[PDB]
Amino acid sequence: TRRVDDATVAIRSAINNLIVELIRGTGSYNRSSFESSSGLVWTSGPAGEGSYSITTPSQFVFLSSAWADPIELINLCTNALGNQFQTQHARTVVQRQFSEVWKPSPQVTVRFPDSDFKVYRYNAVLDPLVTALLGAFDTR
Amino acid sequence: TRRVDDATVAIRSAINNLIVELIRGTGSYNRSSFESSSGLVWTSGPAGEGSYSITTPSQFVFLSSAWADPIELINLCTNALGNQFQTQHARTVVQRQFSEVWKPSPQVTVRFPDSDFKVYRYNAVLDPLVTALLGAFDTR
Amino acid sequence: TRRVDDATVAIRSAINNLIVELIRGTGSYNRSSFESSSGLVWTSGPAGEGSYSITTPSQFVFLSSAWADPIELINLCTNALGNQFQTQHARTVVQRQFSEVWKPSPQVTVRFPDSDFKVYRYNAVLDPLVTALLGAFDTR
Amino acid sequence: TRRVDDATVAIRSAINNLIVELIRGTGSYNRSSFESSSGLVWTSGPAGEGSYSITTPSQFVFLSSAWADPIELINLCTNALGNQFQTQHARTVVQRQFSEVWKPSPQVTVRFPDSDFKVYRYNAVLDPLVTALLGAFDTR
Amino acid sequence: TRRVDDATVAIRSAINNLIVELIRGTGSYNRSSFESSSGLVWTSGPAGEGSYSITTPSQFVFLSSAWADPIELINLCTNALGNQFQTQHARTVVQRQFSEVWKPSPQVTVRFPDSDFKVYRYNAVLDPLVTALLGAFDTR
Amino acid sequence: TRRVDDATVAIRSAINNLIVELIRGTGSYNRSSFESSSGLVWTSGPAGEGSYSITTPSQFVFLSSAWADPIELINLCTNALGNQFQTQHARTVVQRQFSEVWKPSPQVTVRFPDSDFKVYRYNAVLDPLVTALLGAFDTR
Amino acid sequence: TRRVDDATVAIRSAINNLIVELIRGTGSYNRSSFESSSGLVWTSGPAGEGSYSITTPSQFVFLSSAWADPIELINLCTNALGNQFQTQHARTVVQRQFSEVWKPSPQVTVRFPDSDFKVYRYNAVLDPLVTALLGAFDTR
Amino acid sequence: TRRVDDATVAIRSAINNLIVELIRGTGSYNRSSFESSSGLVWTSGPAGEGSYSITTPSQFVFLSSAWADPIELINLCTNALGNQFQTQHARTVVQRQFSEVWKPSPQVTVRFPDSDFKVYRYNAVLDPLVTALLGAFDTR
Amino acid sequence: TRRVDDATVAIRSAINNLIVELIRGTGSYNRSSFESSSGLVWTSGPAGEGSYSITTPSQFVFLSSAWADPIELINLCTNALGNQFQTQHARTVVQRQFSEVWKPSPQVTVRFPDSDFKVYRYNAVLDPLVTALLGAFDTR
Amino acid sequence: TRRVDDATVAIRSAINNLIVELIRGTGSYNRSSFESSSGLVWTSGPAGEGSYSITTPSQFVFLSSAWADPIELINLCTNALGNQFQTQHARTVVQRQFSEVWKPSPQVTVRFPDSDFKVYRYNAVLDPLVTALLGAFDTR
Repeated sequence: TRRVDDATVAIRSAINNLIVELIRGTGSYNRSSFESSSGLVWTSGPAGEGSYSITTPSQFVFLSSAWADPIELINLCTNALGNQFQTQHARTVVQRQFSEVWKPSPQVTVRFPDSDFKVYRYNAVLDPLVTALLGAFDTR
Repeated sequence: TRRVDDATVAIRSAINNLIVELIRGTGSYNRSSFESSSGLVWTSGPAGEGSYSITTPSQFVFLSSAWADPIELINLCTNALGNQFQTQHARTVVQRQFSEVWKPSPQVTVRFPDSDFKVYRYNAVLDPLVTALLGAFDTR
Repeated sequence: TRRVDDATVAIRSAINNLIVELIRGTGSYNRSSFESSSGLVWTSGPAGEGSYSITTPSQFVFLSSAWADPIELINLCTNALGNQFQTQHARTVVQRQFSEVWKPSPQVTVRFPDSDFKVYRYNAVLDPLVTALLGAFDTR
Repeated sequence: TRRVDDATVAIRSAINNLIVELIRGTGSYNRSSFESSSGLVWTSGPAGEGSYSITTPSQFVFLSSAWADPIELINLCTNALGNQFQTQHARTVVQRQFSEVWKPSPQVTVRFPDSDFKVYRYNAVLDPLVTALLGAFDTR
Repeated sequence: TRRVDDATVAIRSAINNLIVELIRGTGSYNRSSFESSSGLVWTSGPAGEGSYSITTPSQFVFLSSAWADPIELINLCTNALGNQFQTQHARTVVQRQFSEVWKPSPQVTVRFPDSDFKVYRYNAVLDPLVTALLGAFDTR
Repeated sequence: TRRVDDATVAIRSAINNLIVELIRGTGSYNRSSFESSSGLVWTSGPAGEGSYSITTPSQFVFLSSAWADPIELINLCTNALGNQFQTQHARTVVQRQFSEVWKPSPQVTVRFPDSDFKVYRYNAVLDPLVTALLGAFDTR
Repeated sequence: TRRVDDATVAIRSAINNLIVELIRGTGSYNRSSFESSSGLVWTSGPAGEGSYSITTPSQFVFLSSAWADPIELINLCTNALGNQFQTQHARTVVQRQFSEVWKPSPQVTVRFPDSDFKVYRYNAVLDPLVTALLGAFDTR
Repeated sequence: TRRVDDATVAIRSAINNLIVELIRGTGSYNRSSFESSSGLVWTSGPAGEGSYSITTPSQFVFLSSAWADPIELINLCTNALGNQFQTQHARTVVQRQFSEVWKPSPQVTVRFPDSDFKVYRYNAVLDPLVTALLGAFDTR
Repeated sequence: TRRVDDATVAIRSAINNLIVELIRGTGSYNRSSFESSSGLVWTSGPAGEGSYSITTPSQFVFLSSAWADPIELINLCTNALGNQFQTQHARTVVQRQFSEVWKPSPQVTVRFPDSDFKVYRYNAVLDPLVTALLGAFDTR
Repeated sequence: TRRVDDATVAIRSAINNLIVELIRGTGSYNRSSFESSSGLVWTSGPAGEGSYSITTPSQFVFLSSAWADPIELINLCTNALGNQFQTQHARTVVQRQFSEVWKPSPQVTVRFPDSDFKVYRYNAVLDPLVTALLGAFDTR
């Protein structure tokens, strides 16, 4: 009963399904698109600090630990496709890597970065793919 | 008989079902919505202290240990989805994390925080999801 | 023959059935409602002491060790839902916690607390639920 | 052959059937009701002593070791419902507790207490319930 | 059950399917074709530095670690075809070699090399072949 | 190492040391001597009850479980001298018998018996002898 | 190495040393002596309730769980002297009995009993004796 | 090598050394003494809330989790002295009890309780005693 | 050879040596003291963002992950003093807790918090104590 | 022969000796100091590219993979001080982390970053410390 031979196919197909949308750029925001689609308005208070105005609680997801650099994420994918997923060590390490890539960037008193782009963990398209990928590593 | 292969699917689907409602913001209150929906009225007694006026015993649930920070809770979810639920250690640790995230914030002599938001453990929509999630970790 | 996998479902469903009524506040009394529904009349004898007037023996249940703080009880429930009921240690500890939460508050020479609320162990609606819950922990 | 799983149900159902009647107060007497229903008449002989006048031998049951305080008995019940009756140690300890709660209070030269209430072990309604309860603990 | 005799055939056929397209040069770009097909425009800012103008997030794939020298890649293929894929050591080593050949060459502040050619990891035709090849080495 | 051959000698010598003083009657009181030496005064209140007047707390020993019938005690001694103290069963049984012979006879609302005699457990001469005797049975 | 033969002597001598002072009544208080020596003043507020006036924190020991009935305590001693302290079961049971005899009687809103006496756990003479006794049961 | 026989003596002597100072009341503060000795000034801002004014960082210890009810703490001591410290389970449980008794009561937005008293974990006299006591339970 | 009995003493003494200085407040900064002692000057650029002016590279330590809340740190200490350092699990968990308490608060584009205080990991007095403490958990 | 107890001390002392110099900022360069001390001159050729002019071969060390971000390196140190160096897994993981932090930043066709700082692996003062640190992890 080689259940590891079926988990490897699922892991690889999940990585590929995530790469398909990462190539298109879907789920990537800058300051403009973030503040436009999230509804958060930055009030540039005096003098060097400021804050976002929270109007609804559903916006608290945007200020959590749910952002990653696009280049770093696609590099994680390209290096993960070249691992021996027959072993448990690799399925643990790359799962930890895909779970720790999501770090906070926007906060209540920290505006979205000026020129950089960030990938949203809970984007409508990336949420199911990243969830399925993280769940594909869960095998005995 | 790999009963652990079925418990992992249930745990992950429960985390996802909870994330679906956490994204929508359902179950999150501020001072205004808390004091409106709970019926508690804050009497600003002299001078720096005060208290809520308890009219019915059903209001005692609101002043218990049933509140969590939305960002902290969704971060628990995002970090939990990247764990090896095939092992018992993880199913115990993340279960303790989802059971201890609920702390008291409103009390009899402590008014609801002024500007922060809190997630209600016994909200009508969040209660079944959190209960099922906590129960999904209970496997031999 | 995993009889422990069926006991966990019963324990969790009993905790939920009790929480459903604890949320509604049913079974919680203050001084007014206690002395009204129990028939006990407080005679304020001189000078700083007093006593309840016992008219029928059925009132001796009210003066036993059958009262708990609502917040403490619902907190026991919320923390109990996050335990590993697959183990015997937890089924013993939380059972002892649900058995020791009932302490005396009204006595023959001790009037019901002035402003606090208490939950009655032998309330018509709470008695079957608490009994079934305490019995759900009894598994080999 | 788990015969212990059926003895636990019987023990719990017997405790509940006893609690049902203890709540109603049936089987509890004071000085007035005891001396009225038992037929014993206290002759206040000189000077500080006295005695009951025994008219029929059937009254010797009333002066035996068959009395308990109602609060103590119902507290034994409320604490007993939270024991692990899967073990022999508990079935022995709580059985000894239900067998030793019955102490003498009226005697030939000791009148029934002035103001206290006592529960009669051989009351018509409590006798079968207490007997069945004591017998439910008798399992291998 | 010699599953290794079937994995070797798949590995070799994948290597051949990749070599067939590498021979035609498909997926190989220079500065002109890269900046034409990717949409990136190099602004030769003062004085010795410069940058590409990012118009859409889908362009972040081009600036990742997804480029390799054509000669080095075809040499990896020609030397890989002469390995003992019956052993796990070889299937691991050559898989790591095919996973590490992809290095970054264009960046935000690093223009595409002037005269050299590079092979694009996520080219429309080479992406499935390289993915299938990397997946063919994953056998127990 | 026959430590049981030395414990038997000590047990028998302790029984004899107790019998020597029991023969002389030392430590035996009636109503007169009890109420004289203890300081307790019986107030023959109306009508058939009464009580002792407690003047100092040191008198609470007299109203405890520290009285035995002289004939019963000397019979315990005479039957105990004919046991096989080489066995543990006998050393346990007769020790329990010498520990349970002390029962309460005078109480707050129970005057000393009119004509009977009683042996005081904490009499100045009998206390050390009874203590040493009870301690002689404690051997491995 | 019979360390149990030395622990038994210490246990018995500790029980005797405690009995010596219990016989004298030292450490026993009534309402008068309690309110005199503790400094607590009872303010008989309207109408049937009241409270003690706490002037110094050292008085909080008096309102803790540190009181026992004298008769019950001396009965525990007299029955404990007749146990087989060679066994661990007895050394555990009687230790639990000497640890649970101390119950609360005076509280902030509960005045000292009118006519009864109570034994103070932290009396200057009884504290070392009770501590040494409880510690004498601690043997492997 | 019975190292447990020496750890028990240290645990008991540490509990006694702590009880000696708990009896004296040292380390117990009310609102007046807390705000006097800590230097914190409560500014009764409008309307029902307020805060302490932090002048030096050394004051942050007072607002941590370092407060306990005096009665609860001395009750922990009196019940702990009656445990079998020869076993590891007890040394773990009572250590957790002495480590969790310290809860926060004063906070930045929560003034010290009006009339209650609290015991300070880091009081100059109680800190070494509590530290040594917690360390006495640490044995293999 | 119980090397674990010596490591516990070192761990506890290190925790105490750190608590001694945490009580004094040494190593805790606010915005004023941080920007004064570090030399960093905040330039309030337009409009809602800003940055510190880096004059020497030695200032990069202040902007790393080396800050903790004083209350959180001292609470880690008070809860750590109540652990079983005889076990490896505790020495690992509390070491991870003392290693993860240090989080970034000042950054290049994130000014020091306005009113909060933070504890500096590399303070001249706290660095050796925290280092020795972290090293005390390192035992086989 | 616990050779692991001496390797841990050496590892920790090496980490501390490196932190001592990282705090002072020694070994950190910007564009100005790098191009000044290394002798490399950037010729701003047309139009958006350029290059350093290599005058002596000793300058090839500066353009290798020998640069790291100061914050990242000191964070590696602060997180490394909290590891269990008794285990081989940690000594391998943190050694790989200290070996992979050094990445290339200046190249022949890539000028030193405009505003960032970098730490030089082969600085005269940091080279021996980093070498000793990397060598301290090499134990059986």
